[PDB]
Amino acid sequence: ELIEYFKSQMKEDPDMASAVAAIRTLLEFLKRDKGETIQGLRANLTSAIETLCGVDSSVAVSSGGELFLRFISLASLEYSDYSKCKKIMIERGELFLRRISLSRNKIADLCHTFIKDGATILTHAYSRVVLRVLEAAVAAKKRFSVYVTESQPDLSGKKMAKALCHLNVPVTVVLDAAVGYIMEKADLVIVGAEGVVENGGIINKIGTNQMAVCAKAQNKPFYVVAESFKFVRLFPLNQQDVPDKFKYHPWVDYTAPSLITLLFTDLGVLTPSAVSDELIKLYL
Amino acid sequence: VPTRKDYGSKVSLFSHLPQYSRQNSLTQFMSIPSSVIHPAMVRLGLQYSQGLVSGSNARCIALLRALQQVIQDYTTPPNEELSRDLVNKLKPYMSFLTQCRPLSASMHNAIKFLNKEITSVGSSKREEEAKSELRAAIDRYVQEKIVLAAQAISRFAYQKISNGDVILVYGCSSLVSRILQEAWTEGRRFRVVVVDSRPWLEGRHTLRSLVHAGVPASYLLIPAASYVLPEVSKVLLGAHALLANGSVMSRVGTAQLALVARAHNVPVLVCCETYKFCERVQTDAFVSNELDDPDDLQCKRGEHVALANWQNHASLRLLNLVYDVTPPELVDLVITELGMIPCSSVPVVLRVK
Amino acid sequence: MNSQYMFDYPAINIDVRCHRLLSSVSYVAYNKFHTHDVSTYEHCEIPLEKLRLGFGRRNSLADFYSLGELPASWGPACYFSSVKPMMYTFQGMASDLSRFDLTSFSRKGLPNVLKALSWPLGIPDCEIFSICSDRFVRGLQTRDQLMSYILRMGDSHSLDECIVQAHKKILQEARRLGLSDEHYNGYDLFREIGSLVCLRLINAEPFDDVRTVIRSYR
Repeated sequence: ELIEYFKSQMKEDPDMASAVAAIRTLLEFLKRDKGETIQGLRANLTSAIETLCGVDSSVAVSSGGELFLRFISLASLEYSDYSKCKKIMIERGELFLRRISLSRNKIADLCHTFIKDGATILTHAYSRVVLRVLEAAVAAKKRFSVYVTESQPDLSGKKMAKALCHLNVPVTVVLDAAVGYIMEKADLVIVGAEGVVENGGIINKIGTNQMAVCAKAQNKPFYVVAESFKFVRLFPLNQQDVPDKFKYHPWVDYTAPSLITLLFTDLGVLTPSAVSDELIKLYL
Repeated sequence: VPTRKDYGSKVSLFSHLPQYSRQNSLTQFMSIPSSVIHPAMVRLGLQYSQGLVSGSNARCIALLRALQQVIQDYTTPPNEELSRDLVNKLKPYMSFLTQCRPLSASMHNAIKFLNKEITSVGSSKREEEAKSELRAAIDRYVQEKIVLAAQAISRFAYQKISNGDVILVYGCSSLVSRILQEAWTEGRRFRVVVVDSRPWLEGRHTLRSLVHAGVPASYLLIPAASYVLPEVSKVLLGAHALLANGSVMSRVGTAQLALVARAHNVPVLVCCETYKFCERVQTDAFVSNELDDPDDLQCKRGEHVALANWQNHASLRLLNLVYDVTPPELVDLVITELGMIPCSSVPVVLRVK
Repeated sequence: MNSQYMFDYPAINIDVRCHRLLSSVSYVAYNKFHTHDVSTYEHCEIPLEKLRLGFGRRNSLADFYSLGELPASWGPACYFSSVKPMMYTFQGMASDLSRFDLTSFSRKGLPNVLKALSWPLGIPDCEIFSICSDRFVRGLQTRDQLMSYILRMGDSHSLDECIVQAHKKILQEARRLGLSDEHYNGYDLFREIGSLVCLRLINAEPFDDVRTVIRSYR
């Protein structure tokens, strides 16, 4: 209907993530909902999340939808009036949006310390989180070089290099097949994530997993920068266990937590063993 | 009650673990009407020592039934309070059951829960109501910690089984067999590969249960497992206990199977309930284990037995391990009534409850 | 896991003296992260114990329960229904017939159309006109009546299977009356029940204010 129009118009901010826009659309449609019962609202918003992930096939949209449903259930467990409960839901959603829209800056502030002077950083594709981290690092009078792969499916590496050149940072574009070649000249690898699975692994661009192995074979540190709304309760046993709704040439793949050193979220610097703890404490 | 002394010569590495015999029994040193121990308690101890009850859930359920009967047939003496009297009375029973056979993790957790329940009984409340409350608490524990937990684990594991899969199981586990039968009943079409090992050969308990359900099953011994793994899709293993460090304590042929499965890129799945989680840790299969009857290793091969008189050789000693410890790096996930968690989430579940 | 959360559990209480009249369903406060999936038809939560959960949006409910599944939510209360919304034929007469009791039909002394008012149950009943009335806003305080009406014509214990069997009976009645199946989706089962009962009433009317309202359509 018109929910897709609003969701696609909310993505006029180039810095706004897809999951953030989906959550904003869900909150707007919860505000404008004329329902008088909690079950009808839950069902309508569930079908709306279904439509949203039908429009955008990213894992972040599904993660945000599940987080919104869990927040709805948590707010409904308390008051049980659906009027005062609705006001509480509205104010809590406002506060949650205001707190989650500034998580990238906090991630950058807490992650930019791990970058030394004169080190070499390896990135896979274009991501706003790595860009903000590198900007916060170069703002602290740090000097380093950046290697970025081209990400052949959609040339996001050239876009990342063009965005980094405006920051006066030496950047070099390498091919996807030359990952194992420049791995010895890189001091650390920093990648983003589209979704963090239960065990601790990530779900990212197709050329990420093969880069986490080549780093593990050389004891290179491998850091993942991702927000908190990307925590999804999924457990892929292998590359085939990933749902086809997210992969569709595959557009995404899974990386095991044993190849990940640290995660930098708005909750802080965590190990791959903390995502499962957070998901269990949330009772999603 | 006298102590059960060790039979045979023990290994220099397992010198701190008691080794008993199946023929040895303490009943010959007790009364026919039991005086110090309860009749249900000595019956349970004899059934444990003779090997009639060996399954983890089965052993724990039998222990809880015996405890229910003991609490029912127990009356408090004057000047005494039930809260302390019952706990102080149950200690010799547990020590005798341990001397019969080393207690498992489920039995330890059940004993701890029962002690916590008996200590929590009020002082001014009556006894005729306290015994009924304890019986109802034990019944609710059995209902919500074993049955509903197994149902939830089967429901969580059903979504991980696909059509055309080749599942590999080991030994005899109630949860694994229940999951396989429920998955076959729901509509999943696959085949199972049953792996067995000497001397118990309890894998046949699962095989004959999968044929009666109509599931295509294969049978082979453990040393040939590396031959069948290239065609295996997933490995379902049962666990007796999940240690606080993430290690999995199970049958002696579990860690080896998980190690060989890693070399063939086969995901290893472990199934266990949250009531078997232990706060203790363990780094190897040497600090704590169980030494079974060494006479079980004697096999009838041809027309003579090579180990018929192994005790005559002073340097010859037989080793019969029952348990094994698998490190967390060889386990992919654990299916509990809370869902599918990583092998690093064991303390979290221990901290929530 | 999030699709398993509930808000009110339908306490299926099927006592057996007469299954067509005194079988009732009352909702109690039970969130408790229910084990099975939950389906919401019209503000009513049903646990998918026998059937499974299905995704996507299809034409009718038969398209869902032919594979052995049920949609997450479908009906007039959903903004994005899993089934295609459709209007109906004789809702006006079923609403205008909401002022008479069944004693008004039995005092007339004819059993011809009283037969026609026995399709969904077999016992002479007319509460479908009270359900399909204009005043009857489908919100709270009305789940019990609808669920009891569904259970009374379901011949089962699992509410989802009773819903499926009621829809199958609706389709069988439409086929027996020579009507189409595309005119009867799974969108609003009560309105289709009322339309079928009113059509049978119109068909049986010539064998006889009530007569005027019945013959007002031809």
